[PDB]
Amino acid sequence: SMHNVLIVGASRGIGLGLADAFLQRGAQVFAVARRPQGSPGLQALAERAGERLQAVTGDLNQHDCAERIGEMLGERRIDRLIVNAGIYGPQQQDVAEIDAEQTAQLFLTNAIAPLRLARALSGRVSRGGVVAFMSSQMASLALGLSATMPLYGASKAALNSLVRSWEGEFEELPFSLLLLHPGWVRTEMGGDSAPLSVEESAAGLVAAVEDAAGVNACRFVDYRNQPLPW
Amino acid sequence: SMHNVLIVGASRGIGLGLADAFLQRGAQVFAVARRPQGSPGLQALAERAGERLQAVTGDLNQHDCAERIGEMLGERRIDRLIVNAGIYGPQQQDVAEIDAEQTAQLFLTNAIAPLRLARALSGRVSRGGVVAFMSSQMASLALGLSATMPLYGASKAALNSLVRSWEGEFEELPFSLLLLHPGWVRTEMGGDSAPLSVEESAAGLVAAVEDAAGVNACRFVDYRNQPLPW
Ligand SMILES: NC(=O)c1ccc[n+]([C@@H]2O[C@H](COP(=O)([O-])OP(=O)(O)OC[C@H]3O[C@@H](n4cnc5c(N)ncnc54)[C@H](OP(=O)(O)O)[C@@H]3O)[C@@H](O)[C@H]2O)c1
Ligand SMILES: NC(=O)c1cccnc1
Ligand code: NA
Repeated sequence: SMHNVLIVGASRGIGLGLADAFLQRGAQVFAVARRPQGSPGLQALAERAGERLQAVTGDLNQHDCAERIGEMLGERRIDRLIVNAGIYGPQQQDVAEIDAEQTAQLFLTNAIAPLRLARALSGRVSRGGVVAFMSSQMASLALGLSATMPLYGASKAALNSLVRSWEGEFEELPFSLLLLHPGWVRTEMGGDSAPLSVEESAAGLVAAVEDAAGVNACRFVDYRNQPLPW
Repeated sequence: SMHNVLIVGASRGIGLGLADAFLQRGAQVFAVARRPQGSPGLQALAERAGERLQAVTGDLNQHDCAERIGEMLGERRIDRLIVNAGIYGPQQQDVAEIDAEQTAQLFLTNAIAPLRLARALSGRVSRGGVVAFMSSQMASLALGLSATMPLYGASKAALNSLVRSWEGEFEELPFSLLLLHPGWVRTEMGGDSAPLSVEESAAGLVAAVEDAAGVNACRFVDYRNQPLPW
């Protein structure tokens, strides 16, 4: 079943790493970015993979994102749908200072928009496919690591909650629903202290995604496919 | 020996029931509401309890809320602080339709503002006291029951996250941190429409709050003081 892979937010970082790693496995990759032409990484993947990498212009916060993606896919089904795009929220991560506009941006971008998009595309997802949302270990209540970055963590707890609630709408899950912790990865957000490379993270995430295909389960797992507690 | 109990959001519903229940125990209650004079319930409690119920105008979303509360308390320490923020969010509970203003209102009211207020008042809380936030069963990832009300549920998962993040800022808790599920006073089952009275819910929550005094723990509990999973 691993034919058509859609990565939402693929210009750089983990998302670009995912596009690369799925291409290396022989997938047909639809790589959505806000400004694809401005991504040297995606341009380098297009050079290498040719027509197996299709760059798609799109924006997770735009309500026409699913329609653009569908117009582009035509009748093609999505085997693996990965929502990767995200933000951090205010740099000081201070619940005492975040304002209304920041709050709306943070919870729309990191929690609501992923569900809106995935839901809008869900009828095009192959039965037995995988819909995966990049989450974080900061979303875990039990781990309690969200002190490190409380606003980001809360946004990802909200994401996890909305994915569990979507699961609850189905009498029988038609695809898997994954919440993925990529590890702490050297990206613009992750910074120089992050212990994992994008390449290591993405390799593992690809395996976790593939391990859920055909299982129709909801899992919160890391890049080693190890379960994280809620 | 009369404890000082501050209830933020006390004009109706469980907030009003908590004020009533604490008054019946002999506490000094400060009952904060947006428009106290327009609450017949609070007016009836003021009439019955006299000075032991102080109905205070205040709004968790206003940037002077903590300041006004403090000016009003003077040097009185807060033995029990109960934040009964809560709005449902958009009635359709639809990620495809929620806009920026609604998103800000939902996550500020239900998650961010409660923490902002509690944190600002923290130094006035009695050591060995209790700070409690009204959460919900719908916040629980493990239960996963929030399909009917996904946005409300996600807003309360965000609350639980932010409370856990605050917990992690302390080497040892100076007071308990509770997340409360009040139960369902009304259900969508016609043959089981009213399984719990507000007065029983409030009485139960008071017992749960009192059970945490002096424990200095973080607990997610219902009105029977049963633990809910995260
Ligand atoms: N790095 C880590 O250590 C780490 C740890 C835990 C979880 N995560 C999660 O893993 C995901 C990827 O993390 P990351 O560090 O590689 O990158 P990120 O900073 O979270 O996201 C950056 C990528 O998202 C795109 N993006 C942002 N907003 C977008 C929008 N409205 N529409 C379309 N694309 C948008 C960006 O494209 P532009 O080039 O156009 O900006 C970029 O490709 C995120 O969900 C993040 O929360 C990362
Ligand atoms: N989940 C993580 O460890 C994380 C999230 C965002 C930035 N850095 C690390
Ligand atoms: Na990056």
